Amino acid sequence: AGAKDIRSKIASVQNTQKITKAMEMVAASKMRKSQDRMAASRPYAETMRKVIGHLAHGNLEYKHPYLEDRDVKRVGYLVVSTDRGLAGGLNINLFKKLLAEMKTWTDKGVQADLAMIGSKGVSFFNSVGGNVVAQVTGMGDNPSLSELIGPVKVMLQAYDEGRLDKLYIVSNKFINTMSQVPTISQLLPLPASDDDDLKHKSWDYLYEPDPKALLDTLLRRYVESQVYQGVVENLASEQAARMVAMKAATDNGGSLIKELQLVYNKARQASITQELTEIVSGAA
Amino acid sequence: QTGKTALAIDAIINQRDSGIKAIYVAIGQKASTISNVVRKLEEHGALANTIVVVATASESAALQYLAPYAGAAMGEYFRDRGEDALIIYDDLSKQAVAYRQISLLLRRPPGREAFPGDVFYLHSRLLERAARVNAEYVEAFTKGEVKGKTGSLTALPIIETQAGDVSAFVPTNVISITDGQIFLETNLFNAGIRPAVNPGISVSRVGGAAQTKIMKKLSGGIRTALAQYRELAAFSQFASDLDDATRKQLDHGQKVTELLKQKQYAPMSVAQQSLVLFAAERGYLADVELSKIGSFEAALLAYVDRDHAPLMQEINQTGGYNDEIEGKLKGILDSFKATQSW
Amino acid sequence: TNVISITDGQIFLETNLFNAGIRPAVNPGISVSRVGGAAQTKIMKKLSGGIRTALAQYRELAAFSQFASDLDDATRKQLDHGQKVT
Amino acid sequence: DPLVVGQEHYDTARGVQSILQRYQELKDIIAILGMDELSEEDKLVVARARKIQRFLSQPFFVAEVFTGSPGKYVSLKDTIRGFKGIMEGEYDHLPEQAFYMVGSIEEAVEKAKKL
Amino acid sequence: DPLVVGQEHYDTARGVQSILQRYQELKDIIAILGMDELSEEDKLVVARARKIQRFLSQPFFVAEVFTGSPGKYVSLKDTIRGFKGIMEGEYDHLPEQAFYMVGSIEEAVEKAKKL
Amino acid sequence: DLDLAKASATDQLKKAKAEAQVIIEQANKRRSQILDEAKAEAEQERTKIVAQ
Amino acid sequence: DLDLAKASATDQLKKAKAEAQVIIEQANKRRSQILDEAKAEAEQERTKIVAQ
Ligand SMILES: Nc1ncnc2c1ncn2[C@@H]1O[C@H](COP(=O)(O)OP(=O)(O)OP(=O)(O)O)[C@@H](O)[C@H]1O
Ligand SMILES: [Mg+2]
Repeated sequence: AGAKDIRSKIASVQNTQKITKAMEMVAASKMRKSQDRMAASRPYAETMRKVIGHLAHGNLEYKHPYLEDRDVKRVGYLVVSTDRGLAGGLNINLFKKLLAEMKTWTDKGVQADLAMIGSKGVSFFNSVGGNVVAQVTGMGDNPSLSELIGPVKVMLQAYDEGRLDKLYIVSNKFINTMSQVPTISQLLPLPASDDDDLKHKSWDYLYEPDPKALLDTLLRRYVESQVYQGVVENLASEQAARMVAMKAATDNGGSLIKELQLVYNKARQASITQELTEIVSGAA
Repeated sequence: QTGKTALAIDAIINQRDSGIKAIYVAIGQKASTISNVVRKLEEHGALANTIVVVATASESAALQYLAPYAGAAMGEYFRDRGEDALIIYDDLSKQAVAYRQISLLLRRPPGREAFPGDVFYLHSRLLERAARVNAEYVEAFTKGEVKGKTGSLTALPIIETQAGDVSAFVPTNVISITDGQIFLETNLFNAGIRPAVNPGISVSRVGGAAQTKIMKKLSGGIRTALAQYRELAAFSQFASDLDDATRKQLDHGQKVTELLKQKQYAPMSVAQQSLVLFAAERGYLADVELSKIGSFEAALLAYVDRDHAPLMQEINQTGGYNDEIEGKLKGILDSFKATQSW
Repeated sequence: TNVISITDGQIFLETNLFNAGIRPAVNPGISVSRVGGAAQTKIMKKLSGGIRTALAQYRELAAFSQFASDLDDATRKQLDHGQKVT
Repeated sequence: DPLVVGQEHYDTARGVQSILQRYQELKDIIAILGMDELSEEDKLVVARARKIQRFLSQPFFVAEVFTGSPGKYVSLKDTIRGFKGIMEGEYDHLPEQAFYMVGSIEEAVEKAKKL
Repeated sequence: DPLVVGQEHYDTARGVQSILQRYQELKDIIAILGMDELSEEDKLVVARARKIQRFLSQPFFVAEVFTGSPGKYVSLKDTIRGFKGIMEGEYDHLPEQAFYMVGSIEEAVEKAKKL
Repeated sequence: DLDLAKASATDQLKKAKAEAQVIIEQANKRRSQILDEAKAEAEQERTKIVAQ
Repeated sequence: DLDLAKASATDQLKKAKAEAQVIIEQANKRRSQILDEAKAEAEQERTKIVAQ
């Protein structure tokens, strides 16, 4: 009813466009805040990687399950995902890349299972029916490491006891503001390339109580730090993907309003033209 | 092409044994369509109960304009005797178009949308002839030949809207006059909801006083629940979490929507309708997967007709409802859903 | 349309404002006086320019009021000012 | 207006209008974006508005033939007290369907217990 | 009508009509939000409906002076078999372009080999 | 347990065997109902067509 | 022993249920044949009578 409702419909789209125009700026600010948090986490992990390098590849060379090579009979992943919608295809892209590798090990007859961060991943993989052993959800902004100790400890327990022989983290990477990429990278066993030194392990550390407890706890903390950092970097990628999705929603809404207006002006003009034909015809 | 005529000729076909006489008035249709309709009424037992009044598209505008009034005069013969008649006026809007032709050719001043102003008086004097008369009026008309019987004429006019636009002059007049409307619409019909009855904008102004008590008891809950399901389904459409009242509502309403679909020329008796509605109101559908709901209904009608026909006779004859009726229907649903297969 | 063309200015009263509780219901930014500050006393002329610009800033920020928790404080101040003038 | 109705009634009616007005704008966001995009205060208004919308319903004992249910009469005094109670917290915990065609607020709790 | 056409034809036509109707219902969502916001079943309706819209296309013998590519005559047995196969999802591994302007469903799979 | 496992094994066998027969027998009741109905109404149709 | 017995029950029930459906399909095939042949015999009586 162009005289009546097309008029309101335009108002509803105009209001919707004004809102999404604002959400693009919210997302672009949260992306900045997450980007600072992302950078702070890198120096703790990079320091800890230096310590395990010094003890692992030091002149006396130690042995540990999380560090040593093992052949594969079961493979494990843990996966990060959003608790909120919008953000384009970000989750689905990562999930289909995960299914591609999960199918690759399945073709090798290698059993797989998943640990899960975020309720989108919970829902998709229950819909697939892939084995999910652990879950955490509802972090929002400001996620905390304390939550994530749960998920890693049961994956750690699985890996050490043989139930798992490889473990990977599945997450998106914040290349920059404009581009983000879904990636999978290994946690257990420790994949990192060897390194070499003289001063380190020549001016060797006094150990307390002993160098074995300090290798065990240190590895436990390192892989924990690796998945905290992946969680933060995926969160930065969520805000970036939402910022872009709100740009499209704002331009799409602006494209619809103008087509609804050309349609309305036709109805506005036609009804004037009809009713004057009636008034003049009725003045017989 | 939404099933307007199909509904009205099925309402004729079903009167074949109800004792209600039928009239079908065809205004402005093509004559081979009236051949096809009569050929379907004769393929059932319905034509021997029915009068067919025709003014095809070739016939003069005076003949089309009068055709509804001629049909009503035939229905009034039964109404004034103490017998029931059902009259269908197919395309009252074609009667208005013929009346506009007559009025402009007579140079009467055109009013809105070029119809004459009296066009409301055309339809309203037609439709107020459909009435139930008290026994005293029958006795006076029959001069004491018939005593104690109340006669009735029931009218089912049909209007075509151009684009769902109810604001046109002829639709707004006829919507003002009648005791309710059934809206059939294209979006439901294309979705496969046939009959495509929109529960929200359709209403009966007589309501429950027209029903048998069993249908009255079961059906009152259905229509307003189903309307709110459509609001709920809109509000829900992107929300990931449903509270279980909402999640239950978002399922029950889909299963009721699926239950009300029905094939053409396949009318169901009161007991058959009541049994299937009882299965939905008392929750027995809830676990059955939705595409099976169609087969569930077919198997339930088949099961009950072989094994429990004395109750079907009881309900069809009485329309009654009691605790033993609720108990026997509960026992039938409990027994069917255990023993049989969809 | 004729009277809009003839007159010197418009006070638009709106029902949404009247429902929401802005009972004088005057809608700024669509209401106008083509005479303006010539009509107005020196004190009112001096002070009223603040109101005019504050409500302009308020309208654009009102779209962010749903999620105004994560904003620049300058903006948070402006928003909490547009509301209190309103 | 307060010079007839008194301020008690006037404040209650203007309150109900302001809430239903706000909710009509919020309802436009929800239908496309979903309800999670609201502030938790706008979510709360969407809740208490959607209740008030149902609490204004009332079955009439001239409509039992349509409804099948017993009609209700309310005093003005009881009407005011009920709307204040939805505008404040007292019934934040009842479902929406617990209001629909109820009668007094004092029996909306009972339909919630039945629901 | 099932009596004259028989059931397999009638069911195929009503299936095509139901999928294409549901695609109209989704297009206003897709137009603003884009497709990523759809459910994974809603994405499958779209992915089928778009194939169906292409397979409805056909090269006409009188149109060769415009299209150049040679005209096709398609049997009723091949048409109901093709659409029934698409709606059963047998062909959900082919691209949309495979269906455009092909006479029969076999011709779509040969077009798909060369994309 | 060495006895509850025996008891449940016969308990399932008994119930499952009876229901499988009941299902298939009432499939024969449905078949003969369908055949009886068709075999009857074929003449109910013809006796209408000759009266026509 | 208990686990195997419960799985054997579910096989037996499901197999009987499926066999009931093909039993019913064949009764529908008979019904649709019997009624179509009734119509096709009846028309060849009516045309014969009216031609007489
Ligand atoms: N309940 C139903 N189920 C399936 N198909 C139906 C049903 N009712 C009607 N149809 C089909 O809908 C089509 C149109 O029905 P009908 O001719 O009654 O519509 P109409 O609105 O009268 O059309 P017109 O406007 O041309 O008079 C027919 O093909 C008919 O077979
Ligand atoms: Mg028709």
